[PDB]
Amino acid sequence: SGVEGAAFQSRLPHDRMTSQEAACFPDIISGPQQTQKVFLFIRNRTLQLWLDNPKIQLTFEATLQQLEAPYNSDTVLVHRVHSYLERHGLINFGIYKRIKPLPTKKTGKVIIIGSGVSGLAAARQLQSFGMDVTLLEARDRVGGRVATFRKGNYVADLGAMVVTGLGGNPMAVVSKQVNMELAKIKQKCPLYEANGQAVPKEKDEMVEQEFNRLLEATSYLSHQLDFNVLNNKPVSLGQALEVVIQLQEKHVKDEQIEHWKKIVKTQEELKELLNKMVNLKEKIKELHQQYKEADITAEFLVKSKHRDLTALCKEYDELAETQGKLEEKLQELEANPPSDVYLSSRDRQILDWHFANLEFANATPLSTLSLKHWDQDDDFEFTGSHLTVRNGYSCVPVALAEGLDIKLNTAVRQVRYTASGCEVIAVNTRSTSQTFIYKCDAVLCTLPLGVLKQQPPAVQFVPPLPEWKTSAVQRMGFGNLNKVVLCFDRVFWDPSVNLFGHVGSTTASRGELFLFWNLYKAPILLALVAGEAAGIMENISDDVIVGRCLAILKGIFGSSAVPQPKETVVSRWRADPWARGSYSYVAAGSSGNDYDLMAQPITPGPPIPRLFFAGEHTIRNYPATVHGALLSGLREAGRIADQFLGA
Ligand SMILES: [C]C1=C([C])[C]=C2C(=[C]1)N([C][C]([O])[C]([O])[C]([O])[C]OP([O])(=O)OP([O])(=O)O[C][C]1O[C](N3[C]=NC4=C3N=[C]N=C4[N])[C]([O])[C]1[O])C1=NC(=O)[N]C(=O)C1=N2C(=O)[C][C]C1=C(F)[C]=C(Br)C(F)=[C]1
Repeated sequence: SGVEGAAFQSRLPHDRMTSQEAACFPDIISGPQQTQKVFLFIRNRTLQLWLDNPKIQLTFEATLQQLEAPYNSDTVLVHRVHSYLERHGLINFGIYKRIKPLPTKKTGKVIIIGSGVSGLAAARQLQSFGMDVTLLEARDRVGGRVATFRKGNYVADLGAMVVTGLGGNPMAVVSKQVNMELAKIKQKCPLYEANGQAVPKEKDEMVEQEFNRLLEATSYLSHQLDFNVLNNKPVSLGQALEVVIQLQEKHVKDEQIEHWKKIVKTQEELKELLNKMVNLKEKIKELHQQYKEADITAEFLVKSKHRDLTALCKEYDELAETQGKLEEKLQELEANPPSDVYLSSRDRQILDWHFANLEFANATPLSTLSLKHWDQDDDFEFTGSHLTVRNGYSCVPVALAEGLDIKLNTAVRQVRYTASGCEVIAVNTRSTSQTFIYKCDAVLCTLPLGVLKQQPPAVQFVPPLPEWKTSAVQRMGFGNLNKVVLCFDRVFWDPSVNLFGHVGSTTASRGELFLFWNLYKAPILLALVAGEAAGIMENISDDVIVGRCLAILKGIFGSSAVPQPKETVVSRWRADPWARGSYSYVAAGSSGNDYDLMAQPITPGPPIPRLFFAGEHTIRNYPATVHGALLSGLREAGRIADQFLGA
């Protein structure tokens, strides 16, 4: 429906109040049923007015205008709902035309660390809420792990590039605001063995089906058999995968054993039978010989001896009947063996492709993932096809940055927080002699988890962060994933296909250049380096890793079809000191709860919160994404405004 759809698009149930709404509106839940229905309608229709036209600010007055009777009559409740939705960033978020220009005297001074999507989203909110906001960004650009290469007509995303579903996705709103050109990803992804041969359809299908089968087995082990802690250690997804493969190998070998036993037994029966038919030919040879040796006792003798001779033949002809029905049963058995192996050597390599794809999706080798929790975010997937940003995802943070006080080339080195306020200390990345000191009432830290894990610390906290936060930083996974960009002057691949896969020769290197993306207007390919290969490959110079791309592609389309690229780019996110990786993942021995702990603000001991945290690693239901980064900034802006302007 329509107002129904607005709730859905806001990740809210259209027909009941959430717990957050129940806290901010206790008189509503405690009150008559009909009025709680009134609340839900005001909320849904207010979301719908906004989502219908997310390019201009939706004011209280304008909401009151467009409410039909009797709703437009309950002026106070409308204001309460509008204010709540605005405060929590469910309306008037992203970038939109302000109706009321910004309050001229600010209230409260917030420093935001980092100018990625989480920091920008929070920043625009705090500025709308009337606060003095400055961002400190260490790079010479905004966007952080949204990073787009642009030169000539070439566009290519080195960080995030995929928009997941649009249903429920806040990026659907930002896309409308920023005029993002999205494009649904076509599902077809042909695979080429390491020699360049296409994987036949039967094998692509067969192997993929066994991949889905194996993964659900690990989920059955985890969530039905509690196979989660083994010998004091938490089970990794990769470890579970080796277990369920080992059992399929055992089953294959068992039916092979039973089959050899059927054969031997039937062979022994034939062996025994043929010997026994032999002794009956000897018994007939010995009676046949007495038949030519042949009076009324000799007259009756022939009848008796013919009766005798032809009865042993009826024994023998009958046995050659059983002789047939055996060597038939035998002949069929040598014809229909069960499988000799669970996975042929090529089958295994193809299967390792699908594992690599999963190491791509999680930015880490499977042996590092929590078996129990690595997909704990799946209940929150958006609906609709996934899309790529044909014009470069940077358009989002660049649009978000408009009008913000953003200080680039300004690297934070120490964050001091006390009951009386905060001081952020930064150096200029261009003249590290130059030092700045930023007094403020609160600090929002969107530093990536990779930077927080850095030992010795890139950024120092005074006082040090509490143990409960630092141990969560240490538990959580921070993965890695890299891209090679190949720009050509001509398209030599299939333009109808967005994706094709390269199947590697070994398990350990299964993620090296395993997936190619065809996303853009100019002749560009992205190749992913995933899993174990991600971090190791950063140690290869661009020229050589590109040479290896060109070799794979020349294997697939021929050596004459692949010209030398005109421009190349290679990401190295792990060695990037402003990132130290690509995104978080749920490590074995962590859980979604560490994402809540990460979001927890800090209060210096007796008191009011001072140090706040946003970023993809702080949002339990949408981690490792752009939209989760965005939602996390919006959340912290609400939390900070509640504290410094009133709830
Ligand atoms: C890297 C990457 C790649 C390569 C790819 C991708 C990605 C990544 N992803 C993820 C995203 O991107 C993320 O999450 C976001 O971006 C977030 O963000 P934040 O949180 O905001 O962070 P950043 O950006 O980084 O920011 C921060 C800042 O800070 C700064 N600094 C540092 N240090 C310092 C500073 N400042 C001052 N001082 C100092 N000291 C920096 O520089 C920055 O700026 C993604 N996502 C999405 O959504 N999509 C996509 O596509 C992506 N990608 C891939 O490809 C895949 C992934 C994924 C997907 F797709 C899906 C899903 Br469900 C998942 F999970 C994932």
